[PDB]
Amino acid sequence: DDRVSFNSGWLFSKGDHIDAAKSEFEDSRWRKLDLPHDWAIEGPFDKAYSARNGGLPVFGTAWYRKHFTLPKSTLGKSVSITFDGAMSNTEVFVNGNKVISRPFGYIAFEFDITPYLNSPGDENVISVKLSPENYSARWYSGAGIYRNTWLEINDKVHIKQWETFVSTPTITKDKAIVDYKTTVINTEKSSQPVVIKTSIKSAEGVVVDEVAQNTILPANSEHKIQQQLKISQPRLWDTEDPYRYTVVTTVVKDGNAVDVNSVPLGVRKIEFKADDGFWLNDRRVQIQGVCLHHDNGPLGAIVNTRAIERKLEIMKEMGANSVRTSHNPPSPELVELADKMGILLQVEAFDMWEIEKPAVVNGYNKDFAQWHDRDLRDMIKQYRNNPSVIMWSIGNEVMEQRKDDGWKVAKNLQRIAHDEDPTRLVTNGLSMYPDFIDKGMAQEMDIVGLNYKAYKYQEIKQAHPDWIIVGTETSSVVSTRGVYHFPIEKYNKHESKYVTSFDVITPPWAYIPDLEFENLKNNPSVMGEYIWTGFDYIGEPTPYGGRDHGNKFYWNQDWPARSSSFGAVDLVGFKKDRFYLYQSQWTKKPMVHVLPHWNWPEKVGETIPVFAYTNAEEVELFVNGQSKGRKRKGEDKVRLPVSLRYDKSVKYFDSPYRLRWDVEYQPGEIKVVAYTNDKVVSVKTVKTADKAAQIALFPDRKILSADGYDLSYITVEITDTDGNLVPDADNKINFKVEGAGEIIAVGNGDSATTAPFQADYRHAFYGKAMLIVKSNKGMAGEIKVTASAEKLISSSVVLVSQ
Ligand SMILES: OC[C@H]1CNC[C@@H](O)[C@H]1O
Repeated sequence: DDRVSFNSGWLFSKGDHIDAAKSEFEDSRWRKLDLPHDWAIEGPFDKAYSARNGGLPVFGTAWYRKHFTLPKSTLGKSVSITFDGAMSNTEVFVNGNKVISRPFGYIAFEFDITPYLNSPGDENVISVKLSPENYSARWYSGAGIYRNTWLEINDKVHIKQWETFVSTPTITKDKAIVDYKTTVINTEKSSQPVVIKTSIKSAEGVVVDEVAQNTILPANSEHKIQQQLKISQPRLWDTEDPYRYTVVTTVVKDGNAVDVNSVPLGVRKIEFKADDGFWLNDRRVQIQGVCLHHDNGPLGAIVNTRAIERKLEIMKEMGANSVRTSHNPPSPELVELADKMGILLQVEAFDMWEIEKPAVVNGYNKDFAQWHDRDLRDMIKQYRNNPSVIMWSIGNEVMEQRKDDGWKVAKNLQRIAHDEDPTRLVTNGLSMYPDFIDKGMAQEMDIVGLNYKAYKYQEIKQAHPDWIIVGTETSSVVSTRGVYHFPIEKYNKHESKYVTSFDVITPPWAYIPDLEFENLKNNPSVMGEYIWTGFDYIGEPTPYGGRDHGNKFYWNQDWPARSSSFGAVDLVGFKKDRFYLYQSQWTKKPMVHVLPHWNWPEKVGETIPVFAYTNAEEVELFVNGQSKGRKRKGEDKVRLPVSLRYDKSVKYFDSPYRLRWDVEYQPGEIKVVAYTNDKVVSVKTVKTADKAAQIALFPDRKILSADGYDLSYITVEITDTDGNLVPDADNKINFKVEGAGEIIAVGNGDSATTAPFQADYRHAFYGKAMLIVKSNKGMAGEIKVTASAEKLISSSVVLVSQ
């Protein structure tokens, strides 16, 4: 029967608890909460925790406990529990019996609890112990049961979870052939004659094909099944049409369906051409991808369907069409949303392999030898049916790149992926030049994944023509929303602990996106890129605190810098100037964007740089009505400083992807006019804002589901009387939520603050703050949101829960 959520009614408590694995245990005073849950985001921030991991308590022992009772109708039934993810080093007990011991924190695991249950109707206790260690992550991991949990009651004859595998070996205009595999389990102590039905269902519920198999299952047995079906005139899954079928497996026993298993099916042709990029359904699709870490800003590492959906919507708005799950298996909700939103996925399994990355002594390296096979296979088993997945990845910047025998591990890992999923190619984030060429790791990979090697694309492709190449990790330029430093120079750090939004500051291994656009244009055989990153994430405050490839783990010299600056948007999804630069390269809808803002009272009469990003042909800049020149994109190049790790002769790059003026600052307004074919196609005006005066609220969604999980992201802006955003506003805004909802978190994208994420107040960060309102489960009605700040006009908005 169909599973239910197991998230409700848990107990939680930090520290060591001897005897907490036993049913009889004094947990009466333990804190009550529902899952998913991430205790590290609750803080507080402490300088004793490395800013590389966000300066939050992402390690230490903690326990979860849940009391649950099953109906008396569960007698003679199978009962299984699935944890989609637990961070990290998880041990699970059922009525004192140990059932799970899984170190990997990004993988889903399932465990049969039928042998350990008490009698139907009597209470059961499940105990979860997590023991994450310090010095184990290069970014913020969070801590706790951060992914959803599930309980399923099944017939003793049922389909094994994650063993159903479907693919399309042959696709023509007339038909698609569907290869099928499944495993049925018979946990009965006698033989069971059953019929295993396998149906392909359209979205409208039409059985477009069906086969069956009469079989006698031996007692306490497993039976593998292979079938082949046909879909006539199949509606393809595509970036422009994410249509999916459904494969339904039914265990029929004595004429009655006793178990029903469903998996998704997307019909699409994938082809990787070594000299012509990536092809989807017989046409080339340029990979315009972004890397994302798993956390959700103020929500921490917890999964939330709406938060993930919102991130994918904002990345698609930027023009992105692909996501790389850096550097770990994603939640099932992310992959499900990517299926329905037509987003191509590169699902990555590991960060490091067995050799530790510098100063990360407690990472996955300690478990790699024992767990790499099961963890890699389980990631593939869980997501091989999702049509959004177009390739697997086995690692990222692994230390084995400079080992003589490092290629053997890559070959062995790739062999495991090919065995579990023979239908997809495998890539790997290569970074140590020229080691990954000299020592043969790149030779072993299906797809050569290059990290920050754009200026080497031509040389590498000419020496190895038959290689399939992608930029697995590109740029890594950093910036802070609303921050501008003058003059535009390539410094290393700033006193403000923020980075200029003119997008020129790069770590020694990094470069500006212009250099990636240029080398992707000059080497069209490369299928595309995955930028680092699409969203800001907690931890790795580079250039502050430290650099990833150093041998020092504590990054607290620049405290309280604890969040990243690699993102094209900030921690809550506010668009940086970087967002519009990528929109100028990845979208076709006419747009124009200008930076910086026009509030510089200490610059009257002085010269100031002005940048314009557009996908149009020309842009003319106006300052208080006076034209400052009509520039032509691609012809009037912008000289920007660079510093390339493996090419020290290059000091500057003349980018044809930006436009620059240098004008005298006078308060008033600026305006950019975008021209294509000598006619106006886009206009953007930015006025000098007056004194801060009022609050403006912008909910992205006003209609929410009353499920207790749906969220509304309410943009909070500090403006003047005319509504112009005050670029430097830092007012403390107070929030009140009445009705069928409540505050769940707040943020503002500030990378160097210790302000709480769980509070009813938040400072504006360069004019903007974010209030996350959550629905309440089972109560529908109005949700009234009020924002207040002293010396400003308050604001109110009304939402509705259904
Ligand atoms: O520029 C920072 C990136 C370097 N490459 C690995 C990523 O996870 C991240 O640390």
